[PDB]
Amino acid sequence: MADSAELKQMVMSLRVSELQVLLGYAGRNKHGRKHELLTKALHLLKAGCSPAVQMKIKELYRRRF
Repeated sequence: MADSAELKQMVMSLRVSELQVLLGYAGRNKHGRKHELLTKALHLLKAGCSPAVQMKIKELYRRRF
C-alpha cells in the first residue's frame, strides 16, 4: 500500500545516481542536475510510471534509510 505522495517525497530523497536508475530502469534519458532529474522522475509519476519503478524508489530509499 502507498500513495502518489510518498513516492514523490521518497524520490525527492534520491540522489542523481539513484535518479539515473529510475530513468535508466524506465528507459528515460538521464543527464542533468538533481532538480532536472527529479523533475523528470516526478513527471514520470504524473506521466504514469509502472509500480516497477516505484519499487526501486522504495529500495533506493530503503538502503538509504
